[PDB]
Amino acid sequence: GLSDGEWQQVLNVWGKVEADIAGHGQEVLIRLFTGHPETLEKFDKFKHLKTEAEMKASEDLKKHGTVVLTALGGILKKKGHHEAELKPLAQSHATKHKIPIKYLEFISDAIIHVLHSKHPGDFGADAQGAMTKALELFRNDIAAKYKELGFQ
Ligand code: MNR
Ligand SMILES: O=N[O-]
Repeated sequence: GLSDGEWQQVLNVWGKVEADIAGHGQEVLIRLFTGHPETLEKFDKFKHLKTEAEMKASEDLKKHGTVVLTALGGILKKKGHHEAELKPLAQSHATKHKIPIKYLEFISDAIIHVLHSKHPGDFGADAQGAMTKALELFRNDIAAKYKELGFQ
């Protein structure tokens, strides 16, 4: 798992996200969609977004970004003790939304990129290591539930 020190880093980094949850959420989703257009096809409500300008202009996309990062923040603040929080998400993403685990790798990478982009020189090597571990833990625990369901 993560050490106490590592969790403290993760939640310190998370402070940056919480100052502007919508802005971070928006940029994370745009990074995902532009980098991996197939991901956009999983969202009936974002399929109409034909350009980054349109994405940037979408208030509903920002709204969804807030929902997303709020959920992730809840999970992170449990410091690995997140079974109750993670289970329903694993299940809706496998069974309803059909999100391959690869897309969760994509969005994890997007979060790391966005943190650097918004906080250049202020997301240090130790912070990136800790945040990376936390996101891998999240991914890995979801993947365990995906395996249970035989999804993908
Ligand atoms: C590639 C696409 C997908 C990725 C990656 C992804 C990654 C993540 C992610 C990782 C950090 C978190 C946290 C996350 C959290 C959520 N997510 Mn998700 N999610 N996610 C969807 C696609 C994806 N998610 C879709 C599609 C919906 C339904 C949206 C709608 O039509 O209103 C949804 C909905 C949701 C909801 C609403 C409740 C529900 O349906 O369970 C939350 C919360
Ligand atoms: O964008 N993930 O729901």
